[PDB]
Amino acid sequence: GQAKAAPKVQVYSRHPATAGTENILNCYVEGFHPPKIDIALLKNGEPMKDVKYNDMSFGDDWTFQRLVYAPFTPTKSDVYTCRVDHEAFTEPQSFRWEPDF
Amino acid sequence: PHSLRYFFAGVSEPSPGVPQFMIVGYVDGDVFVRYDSETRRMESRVDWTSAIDDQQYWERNTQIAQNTEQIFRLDLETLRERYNQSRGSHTTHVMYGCDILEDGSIRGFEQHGYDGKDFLTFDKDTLTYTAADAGAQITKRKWEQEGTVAERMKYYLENTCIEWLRKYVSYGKDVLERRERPEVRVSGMEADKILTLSCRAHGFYPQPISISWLKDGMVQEQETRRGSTVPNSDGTYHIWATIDVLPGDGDKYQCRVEHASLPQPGLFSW
Amino acid sequence: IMFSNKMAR
Repeated sequence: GQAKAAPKVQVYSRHPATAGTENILNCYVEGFHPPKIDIALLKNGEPMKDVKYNDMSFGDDWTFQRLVYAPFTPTKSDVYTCRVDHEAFTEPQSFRWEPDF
Repeated sequence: PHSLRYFFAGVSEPSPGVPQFMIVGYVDGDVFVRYDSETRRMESRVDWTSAIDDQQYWERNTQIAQNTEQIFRLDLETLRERYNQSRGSHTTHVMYGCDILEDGSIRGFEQHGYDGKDFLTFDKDTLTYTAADAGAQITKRKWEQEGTVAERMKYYLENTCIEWLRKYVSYGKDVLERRERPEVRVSGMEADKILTLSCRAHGFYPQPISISWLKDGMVQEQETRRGSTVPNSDGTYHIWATIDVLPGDGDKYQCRVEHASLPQPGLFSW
Repeated sequence: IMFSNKMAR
């Protein structure tokens, strides 16, 4: 029956980051099938404000892709993650933004 | 190169953020049109489409979209039964379009998928479909027996598609030919006696990019990795590359970025 | 422009 393909995820900032400086946090989720998916952006384990979900697309290997993003102002103490749940994962997976200042 | 591509996807049942039927069109890798399932209309997704001035252009695309939406509902029911599948959220996919290469030569594509797997692939130069399994063979035979399916697609891919691609590339030229230089940052982190250098390019346009590493001015491929290119919210792109080096040697390395915005590939250090 | 109406499978 139906192909199951696990999401591949990258978490990255729009600009090179500076502590205390407003930026945009990106979570790009790709390579998954079927399209049903849950993607969430979290700040210290809590849902982030002002999250935007672009419309989904797909590639010629029949897998789907979606960008999720939000403004953020990273500090040296805050932890930002992208949590992704999909039926091709055995468990929901969290992906941490690496604080690169 | 230049490319026009249309992507169609259907799903048996919707889910959050996943419509039952979708169409997205791309020129040179950038979205330019998309179906709105609620209004049932093809819509512009980039401002230069106002230069598409032919009368009834949007109405014609909308009519094709609505017809295809009905066909996709039929196909999902047909293929569930042909493959003796249980009911569930099945998917179906079509992608087609054309390329104009650097030498002016053309390519054309039409590929069909079902449930995340290859189903049929068109070869316009032999006017035949390649079936991925015995179930897809049934459609191959149907289409090859109708007798005009392949001929009409080959004409579209070699004429209509290419004619419209040339028009879109001209209408979109000021957006498609713009150059945004990436902001590049090289950083390093050490673990288990290995210093990993990361080179991140933020906000480049257009999409093609190549990243490599120089050690004391020489190419170094040992222990290098790279991510896939991914988009930002403004239509520019992002990529990372890494290299593993000896702790203490970070100053010997440069990230080398090949990109259309850089007439000479740029070099960056941590 | 899109192709005018592919056949059903």
